[PDB]
This record gives sequence, C-alpha cells and structure tokens, in this order.
Amino acid sequence: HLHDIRDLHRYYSSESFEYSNVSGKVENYNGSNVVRFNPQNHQLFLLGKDKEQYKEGLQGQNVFVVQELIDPNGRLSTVGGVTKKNNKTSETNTPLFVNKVNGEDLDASIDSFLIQKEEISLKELDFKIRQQLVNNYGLYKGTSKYGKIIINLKDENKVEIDLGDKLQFERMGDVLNSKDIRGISVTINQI
Amino acid sequence: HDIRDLHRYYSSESFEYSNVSGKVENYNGSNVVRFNPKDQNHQLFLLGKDKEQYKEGLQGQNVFVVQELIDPNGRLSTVGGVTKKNNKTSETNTPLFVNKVNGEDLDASIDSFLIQKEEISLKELDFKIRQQLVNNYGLYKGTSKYGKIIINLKDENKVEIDLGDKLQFERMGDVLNSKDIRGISVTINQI
Repeated sequence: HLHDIRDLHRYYSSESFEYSNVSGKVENYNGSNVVRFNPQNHQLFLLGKDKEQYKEGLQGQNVFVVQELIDPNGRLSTVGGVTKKNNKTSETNTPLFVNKVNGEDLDASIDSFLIQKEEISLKELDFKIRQQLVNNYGLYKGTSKYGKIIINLKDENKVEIDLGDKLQFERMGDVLNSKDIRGISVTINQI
Repeated sequence: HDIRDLHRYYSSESFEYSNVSGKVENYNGSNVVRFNPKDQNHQLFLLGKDKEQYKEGLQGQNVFVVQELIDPNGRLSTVGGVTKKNNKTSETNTPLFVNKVNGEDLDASIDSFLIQKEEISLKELDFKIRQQLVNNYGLYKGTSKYGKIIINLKDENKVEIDLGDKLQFERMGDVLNSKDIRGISVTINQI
C-alpha cells in the first residue's frame, strides 16, 4: 500500500488511457499472471477478480490503464481495469457528496460523477473519483488525505475505499454495473 | 440544546393530515391557522416562507404535524409542514449515506430513504431522516449529536441542516420536489 500524501497526489493526478479490442495470450512473470500488448509496449497484471475471470487471456476486452512502473525490459505495467466489450457506451450521472471533517467543522459539498459505460472497473471508478477530489476538493494537499469513498450499489451492497493509501492491487480487477451505482459519498477526515 | 431533548423530539410520533382548512389569525405575534380533525384541536404556526405563501389561510392542503407543545388553551401547536393537496402517491426511493466520524475513525453505512408523496416539506424530510438515524444509527445517543444532513437537489442545489439543534422553525415552511431529491448524506461528527 502506498502511504505519503505527495505520492498519492502524483499518482491520482497522472494521465490515464483506455484501450479497446485488447487481446493477449497470457504469461507468467515471476508469480502473478500477465498479458502483453502493443498499441508503445504494455503489460497487464491480472491478480484479482480478473485472475478468476480472465484465467487464460483476453479475447477483445477494454482496459483502463494507470502507469504503475516501467519494468526492467521497458514495459508499461498496469494492474486490473479489465471490462467486457460488448460494453455499451451507456452513461449515468450519479450524485457525489464530499464531506470534509476538520476536527469539529464540516464542509459538505455536492457534485455529480459521470460514469461513461455500462460496466466500469473499480480501478477506473477509484481513479476518476480521486482525480476529481484532487482537482476540486484539494485531496492529497495540506491536511486532506485520510477518509473514505463509499459507493452504494442497488441499495444493498457497499464498497468502501480508504483514501489513506492506493486502492489495493487485489481489488483492481473488480467490476461494477454503472446502473447499480446509486451514489458516492466521500468523507475526508482532516489531520 | 441537549441530546436527550433532541432524542425525544425526533423520537416522537408524527401525523400527516389531509384536507386541512382554516383562516389565518392572531396568536401573540405570529400568524396561525386553527384546524381540527376528530377530537383534538390543532394550531398551525405559519412563521416562514409559508407566512407569505399562505397569508389567506388554508384551502385543502396536507399538513405534516409534530407536537411542539400543548398551548395554554389545550391546542396541540405545530410549525410549518404544509404541502400542496394532490400531491399524488408518486413513490421515490433515494439513497442515504451515513458517515460516523469518531476522531481518526470513520464508519460509513449505506441505506435507502422511502419518500411517498410527490412534494414534501423540509420539516417532514428532516424529521423522517433524523428518526431513521435515531432508530438505526444510534443518533442522539452517547456521543452522536453534531453533524449535518446534506440533501442533493436536481442537478445540483444543496440544503444543509445542522444535527446539533432542532430544525429552524423559519425553514419548516420550505418544500421540496420529491423526484428532484438525488440523495441524502448525513455526517455525524462524534464527540
């Protein structure tokens, strides 16, 4: 897990790409499973719920990509972010709350969050949400670092994400039906 | 304001009467409208936005009631809470996020809020949320007192209510369009 406010800031401010028609075989890279592709050369770690679902490879999927590192051979490595295609360009605006506790004060704000697909990886959800927090709510700046992103799916399940560190690599493979996302409430608990 | 009084008030029984009618009048300073369904004489203080809107009294509209007191003459007094008339049963479900901030700890739940009618006074919205919280989220019990209810309205206006005290009498006449309620997110800043 990545601690340190400055490190969190840079990563969640970085550039992201989204690719379609991504197919690769499958290959073992010291332990975890991988998929190389070249639209610049690329490497995709399946080590989560995608380890299960893409256990032999990718046929034509979409991949949300955030650059973790360039490995020794020169590959853009990235974890998770795999969605289906056929993956409709469905589109849903969803209520966003940012609740900024600062000891005894509370600066609450309302926004919305535009998911642009029928299916969205928890990786992409997490990235886009925090990038919005970084840009408009001063997340990972001064005293804004700890807190949670909370996602309500069809009024029954919950998805917590601790803002204190990077989304865990294991749950980057998770996928959500956009439709089901009812809202998002973030609560930054200030130092 | 004391936490046990807030507990009592927001733990109390509500009524919503149909077809309420009466002329406006007197009572020391403030406008009121005396009405009465079977066997219990009511007195409705119009001391806010409803002071202007309903300055010639009450045709057939509905009235959300919460007993503030029983006045010297025996009339059960109540402030605000007037909705439109018909006022159909169009049913909206609307997401509810509860966030309990206990120092460095943060416990967030997800839930749903069932609004039954097409319009709804702020008074009724305020009461129904707080009651749910008092019944399911240990509000007004122990260290749970301060915080805010933040309602998100049709893309995208905000309404804050402070949990630290009873809803200001002067806003009880405010009314919301039920469909436009995107979602509520309450934060309890624990002591």
